[PDB]
Amino acid sequence: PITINNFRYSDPVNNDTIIMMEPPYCKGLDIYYKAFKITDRIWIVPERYEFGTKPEDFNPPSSEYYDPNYLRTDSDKDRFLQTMVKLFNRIKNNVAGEALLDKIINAIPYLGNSYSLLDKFDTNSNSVSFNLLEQDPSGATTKSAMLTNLIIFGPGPVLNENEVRGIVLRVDNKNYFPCRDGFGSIMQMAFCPEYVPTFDNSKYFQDPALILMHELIHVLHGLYGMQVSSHSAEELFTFGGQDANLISIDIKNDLYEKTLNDYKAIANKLSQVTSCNDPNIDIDSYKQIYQQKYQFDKDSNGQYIVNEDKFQILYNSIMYGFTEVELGKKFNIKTRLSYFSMNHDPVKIPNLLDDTIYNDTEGFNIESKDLKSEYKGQNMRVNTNAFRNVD
Repeated sequence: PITINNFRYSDPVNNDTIIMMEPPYCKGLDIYYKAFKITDRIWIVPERYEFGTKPEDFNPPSSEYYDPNYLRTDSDKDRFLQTMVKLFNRIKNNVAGEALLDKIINAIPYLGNSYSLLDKFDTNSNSVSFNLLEQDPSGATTKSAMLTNLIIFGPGPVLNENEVRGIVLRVDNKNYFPCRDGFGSIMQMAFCPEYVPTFDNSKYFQDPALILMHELIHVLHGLYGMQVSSHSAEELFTFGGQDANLISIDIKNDLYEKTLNDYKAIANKLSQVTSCNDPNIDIDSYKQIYQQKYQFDKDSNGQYIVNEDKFQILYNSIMYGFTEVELGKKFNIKTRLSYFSMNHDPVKIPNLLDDTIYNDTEGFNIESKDLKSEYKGQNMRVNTNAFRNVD
């Protein structure tokens, strides 16, 4: 069973669920931020997403809403953390959302990539590992390495604009994404639970759990090494609905053939693996995990091969099994019709933390307040205390 853990931002590091983490884009730069393991293979780092930014990138210049002082204090950070804990509980408490989390957790990044040694599992790129400080039983503070799937940061410059990105590796003077190429990588999220969009199609604000789950679906594409590159299509598959129907059959077919091919390449790679650089990794245990993850068969030789039909089911469940439209349905959260709607001013949700405004089994749509029906708890003309406008 999946547990979402509990912690207070000020609790002490413990080498387990609270650590000082060197984020992957800080590899070897020895900058550490306090991080929290919400659940296996998922960390929350309550900080602003700052990789590749100037500190002046963080003010309004001269839809997009800024505030450079959001998430800078212990109090800010603790509020953000408790909020994320609630949003993960809200996701997990519906069986649809917990299947999402289970798939994300299980979809571990392959221990290597297109430019990794073919016969070795490689736990040593920043695309699969972060460093931490660990506190020895002897009193010494040492530095180690950990495998993970997802790290969730607070937002970058623009508060109400969440992004998901796989780790970029620099290889032969090129940008390379193991999350586009079958292997997957650590995925990183810049996420802001307080600032959600609005829409009509009679005006509604979005439930932040469903913006979270939309982002987790991008994270799932990426763990499966299926992030859709330059098309965007990634955003249409993720939204689902009739929008998915706009990616032509011609493009669905290149994407499908392309992924089929990477998986074949990975099937071949998995067959050669005879050792790992990291003593702590059980070679045969990881081979089974990856057989299971990629849904490979074994041939008579002992080789791994792609069984076409099992690939088609897997692909189908990755691209079509989880969308915003369907998750909204299953959770009773109201959704836009189509990705393409003028983005009305977002709004602030100042208190997700209070069960009278938002709980973890029903969201804003609390039935004891008779706000379940017709999604009244998301209606801007009905549930007037839940939001605030922004300046």
